[PDB]
Amino acid sequence: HSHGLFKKLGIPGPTPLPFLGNILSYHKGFCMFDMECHKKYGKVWGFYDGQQPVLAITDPDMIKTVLVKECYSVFTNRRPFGPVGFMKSAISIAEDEEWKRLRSLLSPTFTSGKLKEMVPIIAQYGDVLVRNLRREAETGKPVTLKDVFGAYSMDVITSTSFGVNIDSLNNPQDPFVENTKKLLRFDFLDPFFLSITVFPFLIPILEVLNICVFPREVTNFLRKSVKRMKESRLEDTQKHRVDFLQLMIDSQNSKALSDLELVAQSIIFIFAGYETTSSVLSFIMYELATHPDVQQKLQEEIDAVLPNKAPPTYDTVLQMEYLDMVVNETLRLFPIAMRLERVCKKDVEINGMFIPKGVVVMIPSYALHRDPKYWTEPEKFLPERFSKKNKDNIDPYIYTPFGSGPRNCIGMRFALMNMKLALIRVLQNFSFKPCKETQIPLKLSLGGLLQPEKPVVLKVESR
Amino acid sequence: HSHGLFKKLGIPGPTPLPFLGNILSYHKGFCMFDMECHKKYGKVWGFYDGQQPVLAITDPDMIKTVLVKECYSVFTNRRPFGPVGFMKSAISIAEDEEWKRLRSLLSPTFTSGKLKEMVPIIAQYGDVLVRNLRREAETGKPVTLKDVFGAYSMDVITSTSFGVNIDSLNNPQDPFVENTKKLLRFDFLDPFFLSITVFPFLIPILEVLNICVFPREVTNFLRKSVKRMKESRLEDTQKHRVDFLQLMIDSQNSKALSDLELVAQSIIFIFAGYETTSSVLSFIMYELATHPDVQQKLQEEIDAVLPNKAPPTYDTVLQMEYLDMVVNETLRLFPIAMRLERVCKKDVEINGMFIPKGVVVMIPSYALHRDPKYWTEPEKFLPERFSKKNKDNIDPYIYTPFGSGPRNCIGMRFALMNMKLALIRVLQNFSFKPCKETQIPLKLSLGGLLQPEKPVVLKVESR
Ligand SMILES: CC(C)c1nc(CN(C)C(=O)N[C@H](C(=O)N[C@@H](Cc2ccccc2)C[C@H](O)[C@H](Cc2ccccc2)NC(=O)OCc2cncs2)C(C)C)cs1
Ligand SMILES: CC(C)c1nc(CN(C)C(=O)N[C@H](C(=O)N[C@@H](Cc2ccccc2)C[C@H](O)[C@H](Cc2ccccc2)NC(=O)OCc2cncs2)C(C)C)cs1
Ligand code: HEM
Ligand code: HEM
Repeated sequence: HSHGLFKKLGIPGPTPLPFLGNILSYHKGFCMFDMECHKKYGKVWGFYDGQQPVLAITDPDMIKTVLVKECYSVFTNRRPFGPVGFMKSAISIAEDEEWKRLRSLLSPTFTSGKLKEMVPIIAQYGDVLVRNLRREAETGKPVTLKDVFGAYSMDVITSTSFGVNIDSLNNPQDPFVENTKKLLRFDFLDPFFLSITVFPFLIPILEVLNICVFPREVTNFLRKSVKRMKESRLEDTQKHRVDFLQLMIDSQNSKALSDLELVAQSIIFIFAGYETTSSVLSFIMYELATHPDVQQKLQEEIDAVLPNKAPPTYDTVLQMEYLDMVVNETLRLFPIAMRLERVCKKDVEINGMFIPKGVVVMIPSYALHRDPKYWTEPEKFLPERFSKKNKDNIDPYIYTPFGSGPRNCIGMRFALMNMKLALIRVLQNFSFKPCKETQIPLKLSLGGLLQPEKPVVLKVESR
Repeated sequence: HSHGLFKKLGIPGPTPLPFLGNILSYHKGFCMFDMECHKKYGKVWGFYDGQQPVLAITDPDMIKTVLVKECYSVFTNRRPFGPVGFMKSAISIAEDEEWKRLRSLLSPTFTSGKLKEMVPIIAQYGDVLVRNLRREAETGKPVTLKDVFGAYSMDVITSTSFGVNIDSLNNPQDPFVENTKKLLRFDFLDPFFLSITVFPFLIPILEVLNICVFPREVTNFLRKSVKRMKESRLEDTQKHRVDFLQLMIDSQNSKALSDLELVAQSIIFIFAGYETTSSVLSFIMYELATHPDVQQKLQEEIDAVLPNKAPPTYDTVLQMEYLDMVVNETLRLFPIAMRLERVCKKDVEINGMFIPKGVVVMIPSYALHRDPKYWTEPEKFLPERFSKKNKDNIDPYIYTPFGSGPRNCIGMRFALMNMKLALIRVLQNFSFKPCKETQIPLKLSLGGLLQPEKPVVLKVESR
């Protein structure tokens, strides 16, 4: 029984139960579990996900070692998370040289030049969003911001990546949004995902049964969508710009990117660009609404840089320090990650401490983001933390909302800009106010993914 | 999750953990678990073996109902205990009409007439045992009684059932004993049996992999042993007597008993007649040695009925009240059963209480045997409890060392006599004394089967 390993290495931790490990402790959300474990254990601890030994680490240097120094040699892959099917070839799930080949190929997608060619493309979509909101602005009833941001983010990602205008904004009952949000119902009171975290030995078996954590009732829709919208649809080059679709087409003809492998990456992009982007935007608006001085101070920058509702540009976006601070701050309090993780591929002693092969190393981002060692009054939302005159007191290995090292978020620059353009255009025309149903203080979901327990509703007013 | 059933019926019990149920409580042996649950819960309680709801019952009337009144209609089978292979056809494992057909056929094996024809057959074996013990009597060093009783019991059962003299007594390194004791290594610190009690949904899968809880490295030896010792070995009838082997041969020719089905029953008989018989005999000798007045009072009866070491007979055995009392008493304190169990086949309300389909009903014999409600000073060994003048204060449904109703021990009369003849012949020539390594007070095995934690060693002296 691999359960005696952490006591056998002198590493502290909560007592494992047979078979379950410590999974019962996720009863109050694992973020809480992490915070407790930090308070009580220190720099370093160990616990079990079923039989799977995880090792939490909090030392900055040790974190840098793992994420950056030894990524290529030792800590190269994340943990396998369940029965995955064809999606084994998605970049974020892919391991070692198959991942590195995919990384190398998709790296060029998000260069400042490729990015600045999206500035005008999104610009046209920000106009549609503005208009959508003005419609509810005129009505004056609570908005579920994920709905409006969702379709926005979907329209943005679909056009930037493939060239296709699916027009999600002008479509409430939209198949592309409706299918994509059903993709991961991750939940521990959901008897399925619990059981593969506990019992991952059933994984090999479910693969052979073509069972995915992804409803095939989704992946088939997305498979058919991308199927010939790559093929007979994009043909005569025609208006062909910077689209990752082509970058995967262009590097198929004259190494070698398969067809199902192509669909697989697209799904990663569609999901990231929809769910992640829209969740964060919803989190910032909640903060800006529960903090009006912050919302105003921002609206002032927005007009100070773009004189009286002027159209945003690449260079214009980067200039705005306070807008970057507001985004960074929300991401401090609401990390979509909530844990960074790497599988130990061979044996190592990192900075005077030994990790055996097969162990999962886990950085508890959520916890470290709220640690009194690094953060003054870490509970409070304080954008001023990220000002030019305070960001040196910030440790680059305690604050990583995008991960770090060679496996960090490939989408960082895209999402930052995409989110900011959305914000600018929105605050440039509207102000946001608390509602009667607005969950204050907002509690997070007890289960898996970082989401509100109650969906975010707020009042919208034009200026 | 079937875990809310017992609170949903208003039936008390220890709080189930997800997946595990209450199995963690078997940490101190389930007998202890039962006693606690009795003390604290009362007449009736519920707990979970994994997802499997067990219901413990202690009411005499309710017990009689289950074992006797509703056996045929409702409580007909025991629980499936793991991957079983060809042994699915063994009588004790067999369900419903397939079991009833087998019962009906093997019932006649143990009639007083069939039994009295074994009296002279065992008589010859008791002579060999006596001699074996006299050899260690002359040496004067601690005896492991299971060794001597084992070979005795093996010789008895093999000759009575098949007609074959395998001569286990005159053979230390005997394949028949050495293979048979490896048949069930039942244990909870044994990671295998634990996991199928918890996770019996893996059973269907292991069957298809020809995995038995019985080492095939045993069943193949026993399969080949019985294989042609039935066939070309027993041919010209020749000396053919009362042997169950023939009773299964005789009712194959001119319903219909298969060949692998034949081997299956034999294994049940060989095991019962070896392990059960020899364990009890070891338990009585421990009691008789830790209680010399009891050993003497018995030796007096033995000679009072059989004048100066006379040869025992059927009728002679039955007469001896005190010998029956000593056997009954040891069986009160050391039930080889330790729980009686039945699967609820359809819905029922037994005496004003409702049981849903699929629930296991369990009588906690070990516990009830040591209950102050029925037994004075139940901890103490007191044969006098079973005297003609006290046995009315004994409830036939609290004391069932052989089970009750149509599924009770088919071997009851055989084992009683076989054990008694062994005892008579032994005490008729020897006295038994505590040793320096004799575990006092003797503790039972924490795990599954009723066995000593330490093997029983005692000193033997001739008279
Ligand atoms: C006990 C343990 C298994 C648990 N972890 C969590 C939450 N945490 C911390 C995770 O790392 N959860 C994992 C995850 O999403 N890993 C991801 C890397 C990551 C980690 C944290 C934050 C951002 C990206 C890596 C996986 O390949 C996922 C799986 C996936 C694929 C398609 C659609 C949805 C999801 N693919 C992603 O690339 O998601 C798209 C994203 C892009 N950018 C941010 S998310 C999986 C186990 C779900 C809940 S339970
Ligand atoms: C949680 C639960 C599953 C557990 N129970 C126990 C102990 N108790 C109480 C049992 O009932 N244990 C069960 C058992 O042996 N059942 C038995 C009926 C019984 C019950 C109690 C006392 C005497 C006979 C019924 C099963 O068919 C066994 C299995 C077997 C087959 C060949 C060789 C060895 C074993 N077959 C028997 O007929 O054993 C031979 C015997 C004949 N007479 C007494 S034992 C199995 C689950 C092992 C440990 S863990
Ligand atoms: C605010 C929005 C986003 C946040 C906070 C975010 C955050 C992260 C984080 C924390 C990781 C894991 C890094 C690590 O383990 O070290 C990650 C991985 C990744 N993200 Fe994002 N992300 C966002 C948006 C996007 C977008 C828009 C895309 C592209 C469509 C994207 C694509 C990816 C990919 C492909 C990976 C896997 C990297 C690899 O394994 O090579 N993300 N993201
Ligand atoms: C002291 C010795 C023995 C004891 C205490 C004993 C006890 C028991 C008990 C308690 C049961 C279960 C009854 C129930 O669930 O109600 C049982 C079943 C059984 N015993 Fe025994 N037994 C002994 C010896 C033997 C012998 C020698 C044989 C035959 C070789 C035998 C054959 C069986 C069989 C076949 C069953 C299953 C009955 C059925 O399902 O039809 N036992 N025994």
